[PDB]
Amino acid sequence: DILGDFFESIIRDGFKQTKGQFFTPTPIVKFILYALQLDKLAIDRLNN
Amino acid sequence: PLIKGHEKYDLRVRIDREEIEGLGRNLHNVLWGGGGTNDSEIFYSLVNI
Ligand SMILES: Nc1ncnc2c1ncn2[C@@H]1O[C@H](CSCC[C@H](N)C(=O)O)[C@@H](O)[C@H]1O
Repeated sequence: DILGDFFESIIRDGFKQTKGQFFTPTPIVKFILYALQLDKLAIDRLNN
Repeated sequence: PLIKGHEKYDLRVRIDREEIEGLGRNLHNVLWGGGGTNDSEIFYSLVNI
C-alpha cells in the first residue's frame, strides 16, 4: 500500500476541487460507514 | 425545416441580451447535468458548435 498514498498526494496537489467537482469529506464517509455497522455486517456475513 | 430565405421558417433575427443570458445560464446548467461534464469541456464544445 504505497502507490495509493502516491495518488492521493497527486489528488491533493493539483486537482482544484472548485465547486462543480467536490468530494464528500472523509469524516462524513467514515461516519456513514460506521453508522451502518458495515464491519459488523461483513463479519456476520462472512461468519455465516 | 428552416429553409434559408423562407419568409416564415427563417433564422431568428433581432435578439437581445436577455435571451443570450438565459441561454448561457441554462446551457451551463443543462450540459453540466449533475457533474457529468467538465466546465472546460463544455466551453470548447460550445466554441466548436
Ligand atoms: N446518473 C448520474 N447523474 C448525475 N451525476 C452522476 C450520475 N451518476 C454518477 N454521477 C456523479 O456523481 C457525482 C456527484 S458528487 C459525487 C459524490 C461525492 N462527491 C463522492 O466523491 O463520493 C458527480 O460528479 C457525477 O459525475
